[PDB]
Amino acid sequence: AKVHKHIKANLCGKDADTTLFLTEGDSAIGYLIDVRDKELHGGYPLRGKVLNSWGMSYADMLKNKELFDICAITGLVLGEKAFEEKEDGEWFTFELNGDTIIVNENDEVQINGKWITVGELRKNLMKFVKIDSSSVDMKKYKLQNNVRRSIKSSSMNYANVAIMTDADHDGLGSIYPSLLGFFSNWPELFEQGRIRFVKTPVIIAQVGKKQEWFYTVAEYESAKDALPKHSIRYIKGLGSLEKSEYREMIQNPVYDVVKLPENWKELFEMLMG
Amino acid sequence: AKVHKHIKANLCGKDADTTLFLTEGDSAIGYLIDVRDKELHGGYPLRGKVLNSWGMSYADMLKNKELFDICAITGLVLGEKAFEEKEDGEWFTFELNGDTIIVNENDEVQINGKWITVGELRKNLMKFVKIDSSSVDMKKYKLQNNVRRSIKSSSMNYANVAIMTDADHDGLGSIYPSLLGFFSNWPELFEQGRIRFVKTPVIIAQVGKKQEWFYTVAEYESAKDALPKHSIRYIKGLGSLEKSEYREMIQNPVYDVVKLPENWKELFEMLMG
Amino acid sequence: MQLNNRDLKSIIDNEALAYAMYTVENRAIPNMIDGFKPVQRFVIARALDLARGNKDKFHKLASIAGGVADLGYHHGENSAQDAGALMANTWNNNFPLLDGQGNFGSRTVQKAAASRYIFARVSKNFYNVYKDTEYAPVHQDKEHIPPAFYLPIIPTVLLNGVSGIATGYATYILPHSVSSVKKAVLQALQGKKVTKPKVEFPEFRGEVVEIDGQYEIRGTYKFTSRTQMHITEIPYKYDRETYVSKILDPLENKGFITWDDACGEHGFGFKVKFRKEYSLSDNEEERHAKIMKDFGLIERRSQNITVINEKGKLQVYDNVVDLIKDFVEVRKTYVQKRIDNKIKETESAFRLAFAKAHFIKKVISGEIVVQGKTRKELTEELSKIDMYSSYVDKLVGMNIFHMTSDEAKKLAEEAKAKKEENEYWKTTDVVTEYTKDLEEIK
Amino acid sequence: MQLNNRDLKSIIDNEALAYAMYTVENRAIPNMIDGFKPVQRFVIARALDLARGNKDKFHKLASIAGGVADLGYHHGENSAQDAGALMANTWNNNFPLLDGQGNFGSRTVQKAAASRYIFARVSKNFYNVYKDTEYAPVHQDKEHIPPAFYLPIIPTVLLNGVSGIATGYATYILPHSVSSVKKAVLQALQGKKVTKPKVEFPEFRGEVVEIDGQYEIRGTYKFTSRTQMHITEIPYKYDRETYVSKILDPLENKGFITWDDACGEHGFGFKVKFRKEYSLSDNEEERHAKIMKDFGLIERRSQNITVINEKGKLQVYDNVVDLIKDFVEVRKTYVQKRIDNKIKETESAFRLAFAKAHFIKKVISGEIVVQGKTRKELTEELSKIDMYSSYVDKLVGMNIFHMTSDEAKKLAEEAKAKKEENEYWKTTDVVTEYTKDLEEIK
DNA sequence: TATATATATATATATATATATATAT
DNA sequence: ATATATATATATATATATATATATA
Repeated sequence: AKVHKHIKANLCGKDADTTLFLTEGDSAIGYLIDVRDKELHGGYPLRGKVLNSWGMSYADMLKNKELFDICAITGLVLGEKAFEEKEDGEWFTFELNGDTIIVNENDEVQINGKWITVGELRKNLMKFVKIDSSSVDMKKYKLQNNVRRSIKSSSMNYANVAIMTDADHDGLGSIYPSLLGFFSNWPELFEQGRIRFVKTPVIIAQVGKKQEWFYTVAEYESAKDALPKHSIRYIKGLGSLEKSEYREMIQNPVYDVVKLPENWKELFEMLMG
Repeated sequence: AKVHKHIKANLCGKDADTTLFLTEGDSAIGYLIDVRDKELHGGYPLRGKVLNSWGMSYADMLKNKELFDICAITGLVLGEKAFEEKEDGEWFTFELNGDTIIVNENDEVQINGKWITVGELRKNLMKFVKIDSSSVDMKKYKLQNNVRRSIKSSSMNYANVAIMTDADHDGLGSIYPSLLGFFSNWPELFEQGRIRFVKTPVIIAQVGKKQEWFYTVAEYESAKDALPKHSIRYIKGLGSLEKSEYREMIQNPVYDVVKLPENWKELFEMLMG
Repeated sequence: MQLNNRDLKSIIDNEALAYAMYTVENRAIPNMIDGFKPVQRFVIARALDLARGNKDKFHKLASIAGGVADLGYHHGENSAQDAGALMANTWNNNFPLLDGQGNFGSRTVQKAAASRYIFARVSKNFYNVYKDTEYAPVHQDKEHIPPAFYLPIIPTVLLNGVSGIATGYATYILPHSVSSVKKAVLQALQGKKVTKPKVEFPEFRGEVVEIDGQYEIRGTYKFTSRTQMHITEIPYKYDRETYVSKILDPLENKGFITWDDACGEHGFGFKVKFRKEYSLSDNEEERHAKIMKDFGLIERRSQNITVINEKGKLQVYDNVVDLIKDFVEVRKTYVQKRIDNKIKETESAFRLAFAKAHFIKKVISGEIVVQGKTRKELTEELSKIDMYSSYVDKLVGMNIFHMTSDEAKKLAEEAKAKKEENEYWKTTDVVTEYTKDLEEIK
Repeated sequence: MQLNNRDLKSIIDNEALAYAMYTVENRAIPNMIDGFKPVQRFVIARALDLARGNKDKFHKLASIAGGVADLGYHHGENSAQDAGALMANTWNNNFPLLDGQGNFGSRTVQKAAASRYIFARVSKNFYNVYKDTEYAPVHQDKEHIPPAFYLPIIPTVLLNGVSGIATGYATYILPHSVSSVKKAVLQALQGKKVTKPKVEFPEFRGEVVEIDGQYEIRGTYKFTSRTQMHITEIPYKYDRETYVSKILDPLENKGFITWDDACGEHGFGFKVKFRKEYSLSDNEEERHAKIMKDFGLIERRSQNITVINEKGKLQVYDNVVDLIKDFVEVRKTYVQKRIDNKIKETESAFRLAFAKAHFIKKVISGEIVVQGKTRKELTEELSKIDMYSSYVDKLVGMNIFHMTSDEAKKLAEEAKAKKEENEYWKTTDVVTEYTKDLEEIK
């Protein structure tokens, strides 16, 4: 079918790094419309806190409008794997930035914020060491955050999902960790870091005509004196941002790519209750 | 039984000029306790909004706690006359302040804010003219607002009821019209001028060490120029009255004694219906 | 102990009369002069109170809306919040009087952020037009701290575009261009025939035409193939939430078209693909009419000018021309009042400056010796000369450097400047001053 | 595009470390120094902001509570309303910090009117005892406009009586008489042994006795006959709503007694007549004990001094004596800070006044001629003299009457007065000043 | 092609004491 | 008499203009 509040991307459902933004509130979605690019960035507004998704039946979560639309837009379905990885093949080891890295012939490498295929790196005159599969350290292979397997077939409409919430709602209620608890039902998103969270700056300091963004108060207090004559404004939420800063934050984003720890299931029964 | 929030007067239930104050809110009942005459004045707080009761259905409107408590305190019971008037006897006429007034040997006359028995006036060297009952104009007698029949037997606990509401709660819903609609069930109270209303000043002007009270804004606007240097306070409710002013308004009250017109049964439908 | 005899008619009527004064400050009918509904007037007064000191400081909308209850606004804080949010944007106003810092919405999505996040302040437009505020009428209610109305130089009631429905009355005015309104005001002021000010909507790229009095508000579009067209504008009454859900979604449900979103920084946009089921008319005019009707590109708006005039009554105007004429008359009266008070003020200022210059020029030569005497001795002595009557407290009591040679001339210069200002404000009419104020609305 | 790899543990730690900062600015634990809970601190700061211009004006409680959100109070305005309402009365406070105009309650009925009706202002007690508020510590959170704590000269945490129940901690302090607290503070200042300050509840005519640390707060009564008794006081924990509904209601329900109300302008009162079914013990001590237990006239209160130090930590004291000692130490440091800043400020002021007097003397004599010297030609001439190093901006620029004979002597008198003030501030210690500020409380 | 601050600089005015005075205790 | 509660005159830190440099589409 279709979702009303959802704003589709031009290449949504195709092979591109299309992102879906889960804005908190219906107001920020207008800024998203104005500043996004039509090809990649999607969008969907969340009005309030999404209901808890921990220890509940799939029908119960499917009752919620927001969760149902999230599943519809993302192409995600509860209880089924988000995507199927490519079959394991020849293993190759190389030295990247002085560090030994073990990958397959069908893996993705995170270099300078961009994911590069193994075939592209091979075509880039980079030395590759063929290693037998039985003589490969799987524990070290799975510990590398910059290595992820390439997806053969995926039902996901969007490559990534970005969360974008107010900065004064992190503990006085919660909208972010509830979304994380819902997304935890597909761990493969976190294992490749699909689920992300853009960092809305906490303090925006206008140094003359330029702008400097501080993502925590401590950073600003440390850098307050070294800065020149400037004025600051506490960005207590997305609505406190102007359109130009919203564009500078969407087109040039910084992502808190969340990682699931070894016991994330136990850690989620802490704030849910 | 016993009413909880009711503050029983010492002479309540006797043949004394008692009074009950249906104050709006539970906060001003403390000021009433501090300033009331323990012998005569009673008290009861009204902590809500329009009391309806114009829809009748005695049982349905006895569900309301405030109405039931008012009935218990005042001694009023719905569907029964509040008091039984004295039997008609000999009629007398006298010239009161140059006005011919026809009364009967057992009424009461309102002189200078006080109600005096017919026998007391006769004993006060006042000329009385005996007139046959068949020759007495009942239409003229009913129109006299300064003459009221003496009560033979009364079930009322209080000789009067004094309403006491905020000036900010006028027009935007109130209890004064609602209490009026409830008290209309016993028109004999209004015929004798029993149900009253304490006029809270709208503007209190501190002229030096003295005080002048203006019960309408127009009165102050007309009289402000002739006043000396002063500061005024907009009394938007009983809560804004200090205890000294509350005592000066309780011990020296000004009463808007409600009188039912010839069509009271019809005038209460246009507001509440 | 008094016993008055209220008769339940003075009770009921007074109770109903108090519900009247409570609804004459909430009626959604703009004042004819300042174009302000009472809530907007309170919001503007509060934002002017907060703009004391730094006029460019953005105050929280929550603070602006919370401060209106102390100015005499007896309704909720949410009303002031919404009034500020709607005033502070640019999509909804052809001439906004509140500035904005945050998400105040757009034509695409007409919802502002939470009032705690968005900041606002009175814009330069307000200070451009809204002048003579010190001469604004004082309200009859002494708890109404804002005046009866403000005094813009042009009828701001037409610029931004009002729409309100009251108890038994309704107003509807279409947003007019600032340039056309100013030209009409100038024509009315100078006595020329007034041309009807043209209607333009803020941040609107379409076209508006007038037939049978009603305004046809049409959105533009362009074709790129036999089945592909690009909708590049829609009528001002739409937003992406309702245009998609009232036109494009029904057409998709009927299988007529397939569309994708194209809304961007510039405005609206919906590229449309046509299917075989959607019949295409050979005639170009029939096809254009079918497109304009099926796709909701045509909006007809009827203007109902119901404006509270200067006297405080409800006046309904036939056309905006007479509104501009009567507004120009009453604002002419107020500009004349300002002219008179400024005459009387600048005369006193000029004479004070002349006395100061004379005193300085005399103490330079030592005519009025200040040494060897007391302050109480000098005050009475200066009170003897005719020119120093109420200025002695300001004559001996001004700084020492005035008794130099350079600053002894800057006082004569200011005396001459104040004489020139007296001449300018006492030889000119309301016409000239209203014209001069009209040439600063760029 | 940056791709950081924050883990879920960091997410949970940072989210939890904002509910540990949202419940610490709302911790119901009074500060050691000012005795203010944070909501009361915000209310006091707001009432001080409103008291600028007219300290005696009564501001609406709704306005006071609505202005606290702009000072950094992130909780509801109802909290500020209730804090002001409980803070602005005299029945609940030995030393109330807010004044009150309206119905703020009483011991009989302990609820104030609506916040729109009652007005409040900072009382003379606050200005009398809260000094050095310009040296109060600046809060670490820059959105916390009020300081870290205010600076009373006596531990106001004891005067009014606090009771805070929090998660994992609870505080309970009993109201101490202002005179006893002042005497204890003076003893701690001089260095003498501190006597235990006696507990004195406000507007309480009963008696309080200390046994095993716990306090027996007993009401008083008087007998008028063999079966008629008059309750002339009840323990401070009661109000007429709960005294009747907890003690007198069961007593009249079991047929023991019949009572009538006797309250009024003099606190509480309940005339009681007994019945035959209520046996009266012949022994006087047994009768008194059974009356005290039956009529709820005795209550036991345990003191739990949990306060927040100047370091921001939670401190628990066994007895108020050590509270007095530590408060005296920290306030002693702050009085030293005031001593030093006042020393430097009066020194600068004395130098400025001496320069002013010298300039006036020389221009009266004629040594410095201000005639015909322009503006930027006498200024640099004054800059050459050592006494006029940085004072020329204030030295030429003071009014002309200073150059007469009367004010020439008046300037030297102020120079000598400022020199004497500097000597005074550089001769005394914290002991002398903290003492002198202590005799101005009554 | 104008813009826009923008930085000292005046200013006059709304304050926070200091103190004269009629006053209740 | 005893503060004390008001009226009243004073330096001073803003709010308001007061001049004028600084630059983005």
